[PDB]
Amino acid sequence: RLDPFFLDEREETVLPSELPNPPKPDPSTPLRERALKVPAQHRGHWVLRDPDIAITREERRTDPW
Amino acid sequence: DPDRPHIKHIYNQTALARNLRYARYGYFKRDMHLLDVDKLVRHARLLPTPGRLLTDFLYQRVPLPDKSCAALIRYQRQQIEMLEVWGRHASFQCAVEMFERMIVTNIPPVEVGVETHGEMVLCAAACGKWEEGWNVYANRARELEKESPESFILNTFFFDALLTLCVAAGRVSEGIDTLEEVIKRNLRPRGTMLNKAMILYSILGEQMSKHEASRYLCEPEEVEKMGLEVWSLFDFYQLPRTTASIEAYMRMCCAFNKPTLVLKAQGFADASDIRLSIECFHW
Amino acid sequence: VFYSFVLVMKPRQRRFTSQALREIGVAVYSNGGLIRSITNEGIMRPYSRFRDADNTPLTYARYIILQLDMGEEEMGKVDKIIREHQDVLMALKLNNLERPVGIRSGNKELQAAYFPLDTFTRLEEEINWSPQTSADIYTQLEMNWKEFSRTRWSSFLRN
Amino acid sequence: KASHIRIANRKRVEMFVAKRFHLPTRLATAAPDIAAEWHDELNPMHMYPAIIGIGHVQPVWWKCAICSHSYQMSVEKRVVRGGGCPQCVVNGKRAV
Amino acid sequence: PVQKKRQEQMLYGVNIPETRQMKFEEQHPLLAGALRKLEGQPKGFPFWYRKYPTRRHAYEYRFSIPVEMLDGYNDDVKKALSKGMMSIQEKQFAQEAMYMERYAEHDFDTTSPAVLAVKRALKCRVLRNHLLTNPHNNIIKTVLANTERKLNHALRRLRKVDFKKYWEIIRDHDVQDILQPPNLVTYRQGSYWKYDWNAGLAISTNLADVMDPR
Amino acid sequence: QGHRLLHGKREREGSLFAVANDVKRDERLLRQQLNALLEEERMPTPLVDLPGVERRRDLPADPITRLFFQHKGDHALYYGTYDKPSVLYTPIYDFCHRIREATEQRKRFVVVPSTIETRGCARVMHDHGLVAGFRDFHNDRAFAVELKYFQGDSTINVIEPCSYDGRTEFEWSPKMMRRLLNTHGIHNRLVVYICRTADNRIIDHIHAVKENIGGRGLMMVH
Amino acid sequence: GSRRSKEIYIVWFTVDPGARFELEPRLHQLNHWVQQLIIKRVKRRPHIPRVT
Amino acid sequence: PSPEVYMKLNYKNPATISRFLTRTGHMYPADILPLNPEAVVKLRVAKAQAIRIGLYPRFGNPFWFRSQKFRPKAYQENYDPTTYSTKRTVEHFAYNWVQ
Amino acid sequence: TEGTQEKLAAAIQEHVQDAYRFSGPT
Amino acid sequence: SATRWLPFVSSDLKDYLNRYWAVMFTVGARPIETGHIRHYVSWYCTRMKVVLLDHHVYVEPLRQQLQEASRTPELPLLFVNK
Amino acid sequence: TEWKLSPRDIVLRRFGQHTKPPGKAALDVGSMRGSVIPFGRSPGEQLV
RNA sequence: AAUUGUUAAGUGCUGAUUUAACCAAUAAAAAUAUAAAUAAUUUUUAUUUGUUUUUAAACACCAUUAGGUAUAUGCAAAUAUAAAAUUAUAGUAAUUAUAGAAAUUAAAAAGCACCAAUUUUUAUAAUAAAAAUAACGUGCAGUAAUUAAUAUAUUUAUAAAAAUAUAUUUUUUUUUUU
Ligand SMILES: [Zn+2]
Repeated sequence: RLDPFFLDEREETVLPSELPNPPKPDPSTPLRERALKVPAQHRGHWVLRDPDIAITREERRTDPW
Repeated sequence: DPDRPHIKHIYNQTALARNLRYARYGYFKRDMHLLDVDKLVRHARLLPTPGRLLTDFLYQRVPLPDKSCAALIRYQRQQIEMLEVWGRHASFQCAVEMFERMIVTNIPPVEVGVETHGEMVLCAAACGKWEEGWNVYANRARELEKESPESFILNTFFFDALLTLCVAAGRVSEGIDTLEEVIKRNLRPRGTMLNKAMILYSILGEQMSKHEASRYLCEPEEVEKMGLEVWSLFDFYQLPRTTASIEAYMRMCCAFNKPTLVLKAQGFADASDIRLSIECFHW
Repeated sequence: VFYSFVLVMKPRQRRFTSQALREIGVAVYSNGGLIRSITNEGIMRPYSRFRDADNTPLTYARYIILQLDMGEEEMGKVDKIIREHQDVLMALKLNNLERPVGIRSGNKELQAAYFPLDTFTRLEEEINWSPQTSADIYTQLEMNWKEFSRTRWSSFLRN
Repeated sequence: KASHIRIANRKRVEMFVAKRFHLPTRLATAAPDIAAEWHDELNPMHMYPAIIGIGHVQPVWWKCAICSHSYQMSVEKRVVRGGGCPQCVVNGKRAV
Repeated sequence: PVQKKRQEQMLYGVNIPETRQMKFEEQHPLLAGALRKLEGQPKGFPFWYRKYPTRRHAYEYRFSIPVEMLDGYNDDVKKALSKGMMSIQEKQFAQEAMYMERYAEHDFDTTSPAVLAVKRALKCRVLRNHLLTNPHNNIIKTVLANTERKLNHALRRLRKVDFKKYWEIIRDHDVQDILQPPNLVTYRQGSYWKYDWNAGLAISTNLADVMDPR
Repeated sequence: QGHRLLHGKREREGSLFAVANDVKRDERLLRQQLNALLEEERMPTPLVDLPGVERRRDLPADPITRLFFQHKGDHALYYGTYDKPSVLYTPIYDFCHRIREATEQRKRFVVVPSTIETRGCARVMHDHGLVAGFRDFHNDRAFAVELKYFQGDSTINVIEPCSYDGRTEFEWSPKMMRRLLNTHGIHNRLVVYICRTADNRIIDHIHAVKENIGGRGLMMVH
Repeated sequence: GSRRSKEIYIVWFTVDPGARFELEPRLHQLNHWVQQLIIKRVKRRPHIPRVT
Repeated sequence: PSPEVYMKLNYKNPATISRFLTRTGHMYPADILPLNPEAVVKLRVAKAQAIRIGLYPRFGNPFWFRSQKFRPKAYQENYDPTTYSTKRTVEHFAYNWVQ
Repeated sequence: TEGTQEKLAAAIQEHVQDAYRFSGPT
Repeated sequence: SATRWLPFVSSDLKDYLNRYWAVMFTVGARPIETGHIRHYVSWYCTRMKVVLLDHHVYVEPLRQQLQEASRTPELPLLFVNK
Repeated sequence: TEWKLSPRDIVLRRFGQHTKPPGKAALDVGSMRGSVIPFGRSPGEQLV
């Protein structure tokens, strides 16, 4: 098993919209079915990386986030 | 063939038969399994970095012999030659990285032989690294020789590289020991090896002259006995005299304070054919 | 200053950071270089948590300013030593010290009209000013401030 | 232009030569049992098995695992050519 | 600006006007001017100024500082201004001044053909060394292709106006075939030797000092 | 003792080359200021702002024009205020183009580059009444032509060089000069055709027929 | 939008209506920004529209 | 220019970087914030160098409200320019109860 | 020295295609 | 064309009047009174320079000089033909 | 110091040495198809 | 004001914000302007296509939810930027509106089959008279008040078509002005 760095950040940055202690889900919990694996750089918020709010491919064509 | 051409003026500048654009690197990327990397380094245009050349050779998965590794490190060595004195370290790091890539890849078939170690010793001689060339690479080549004989044998090129390293590093006794190892291995040396040995004897004679002006062997009268016999080794095997041989012999005789041998050598240079090489007039 | 570095280092024990700085200074001195200055800035909490070699986000970090005079090939050697260090999370190389920023890309007529000895002879704190630094602090050093500041607390001691 | 990645967040290498050469030929990844015998005291602090490759020709310090003995061996001699502890080989011929 | 940079390289105080205030100093007084005014060790008038009229005369230290200027400073200031601490531009100017010591007519001379030829050759060496480590720089290719033609022009006029210095430059730097015709078809019609007539160099060699013209 | 050969007009005129490494740098302003530094006020006499000749034999033979010149030894060189204008092929082509583009804009002075065949064509145009006057005519680099206007429009209507493409030059025979004097079946003193003789004298088409000569044709103007 | 996209009408409202007059003028300062966003981000645009 | 701004347009001044940036930390347009041409070159390298060592966040502006001069009052929702010419020098001589 | 026979085969195949150009279409 | 583009800035009110025909000095907190003058001036097809005093480098010099030309401290202020 | 220049790499144009050609400076006789008259065919042409 | 940076820099591919980006290399440097080609035969920053297989985790696309495909770095090939020379075309019918398109409209949008400048095939101990095919441009391919256009490259028999990947242009004035 490899590539933990590719889905994660180089350095942990904290946005001003999530202050303090930004809400991060556990990496052991899998995402939803047919969801999108977006990197931790091009994410709008860590709540959008929740497995229930993980955007799918058909939701990507209609909603941006 | 670029080395033995059967036509004069291989290239031209005509309107329709113009062929200089077809001589660049990339038209020989079609056949890299049959390619000769020595002529590729010598005769090609717009060649990349030799690290990128090694990346393209290992990316095509071609079975590189010792000649290919020697040609790639020879390209890196020519890059070391052309650069300035204060910019030699990074190209030597490129050389040691290419050597590591040639060691650890092992698929496509790549083997490091005595010519590749001689090219690395020549790279360290051009950079001026005694502790990196002699202690690491020469010892690794000697370990690979004493570990597996009959397939990894030190030729004259490896010892010529060692003598170049001993001349560029100023180490005198190690070069004489490598020439004695050449002699004891029952193989003839090159003329440049005897030129480097005469240069090392000149360095030793100049150091003895400085030490006696200021106030291994502390007896200088035997050193000429070890010096002029290197001139006797030119008439020993075949070893025809060249210009740098006359230069090193006159430098060695000037280091030993014998002007009659210099006046004899300047007439011996005009005997058969030697261009008289204005530093020879300096000596 | 010829070269300056802002070393961000992991808050390890005192002996490990001392050995790291000692090896950096030994690599500077062995290549024929001079240390102008080295200053420790304590442990601060940065806006971004850097990751070490084992991918652990560090909340705290130690900042060290290192001002050196080294040759450029030897500076490349020391920079390759520093950037591959296990404790150094990040280090920027201040190469705009002899010539100020905005001369090369700015006005073309104001390109050869500067003096490199103006910036080379002063320290890095006199080129890049801190928020506590100002011009009146520099004029206080030449004004014989010892005979003047002895009366500054004559009004607050009774209240 | 060219894209780069940092091996163990320290060693900036180019991305194409990393996937071919630099990443799978490191000491801590390709030879984990050999990298476990790395000497942490006598080696320099800017040299560690997360960035040092297999074919590092310069000799580094190795702390032996069977006996408590430190020695200097090359990394390519230890992995490619095959190397061990000098005290272990002099005790191996002494026993048998 | 490309001439003002070479003027700053060659001459000492061309940046400093009569008013003793630079163009960068008048807009940025805190960065260019001195911050501290110390009453200590005034050096006085330079009585050794005759040895250094140009910055090509003092390339031993950094910023073309002479040896007499560093007298009372410690070994750290003298080591920080040594040859090992010089930049790439300072080392290339030292290489330029090494030949300017050898081939100049007077001290403020920079446009002799023997000086211009070695300047073009050092520039071609710098551009070739940049194209070795970075072959994908397309501007340096055109600049090298222009500088080699200008070097050919400078050496081809140096061959005609001063043959001894040209032959010395050819012998010393191991470039014997640097003046060769590129194409046989153009050489076959005498177009390579028409350069000597078209540039005004056909009657340049003195016949009494080379051969016997009888 | 071997001496270096002076090659080119810059080394033969003795250029200082004060600017580092540049041989094509302009030199007239710095040399004029150094020559003004060379002169001194002698007290028991200085020079005037009138133009000067380096030799006494170079004075003009006209006694009225000789009042406007004086003898300066080495201060007679580097005279002038205007410099060489830029932005074509021939100085005659540029001299025609600048006058043609400045007569449409109704300007008073045109700064044209001063060569040998340019100021002679300007003198011939001033003789025929197409040019009102000149400014800084002794400058060997550029001089100003003061144009002539009469009742709103310009006196110079059409001014065209002989090298219409700027490259190909022409050599006029005296038969060509007699053709230009009698063109289209009339007697032409209206359109002025100017040539340069083998004696380097700039002569119009009337005086060329008068002494039965030809020359290299420069330009026409009417 | 219209049938040939000559004008676009973006329909908006607020949660609290009393804040609408705080969001009314500033949103009308974004019409050129919306037009540049349509020119940059949107390909196959029948006309560059007037924003309302 | 002012003597204190170009000396402090560096990585070690987080407020002087932030006084030329917007609320999200990015750049203003040229018509809104016109600047000296060297000051923008100083700012764009100072922000990147302070971000690189963690002295400045990659997103945001932690000194934004410190830089805005036109501040509304606590009992107001917008800023009005008529409060600039108040010039209240205590003409009615208000004495606080703690005095 | 070993890869000259395949290069000769490629050269003679190229000469054979140049002779195939005599055939024209198809 | 012959010069690289550069934003105009000045610490004096007189350089704004001598440069532009119609200059307006606004604040960002007053969008209604700014946009009404934007409607009136653009109706007569007049070129206009709007200077937002929010995020300017010479706010305190310009707020003093606008108090001398216009006695009321109210923004925006329209300036046509000096 | 040293000059490591080789004229073979200069003449054969290694490292991709590119000389920009001049702009329509051929000046040949075969392409010209017009008779050249002094002052051109129409010397003074006024655009009205 | 731009290009490149691996052994130098910045770097999540600086263009989301933003007419402004650290450092390194690159702005000039023979005679002659009349001189009858005084110069070179080189390169590609842009688009596709190849180069390798646990050897891109991802994102996107064609079979429908899962496979492959590529895509970005390293190299490489082809084409292209840019007028002029050479040959031919003179007139087309369109544009929308939170429906008086009852309006304004020639500032030239173009030259698988049909039409005989031509072309193809063959004779094995015998050596050319038999067959076939013109050259070039359309070609019913539409509508829903359907439908941005142009240029390059690739794939599908709706091929006079349709799809994919980039670039450029089109805004009607309430945003910008060296
Ligand atoms: Zn052991």
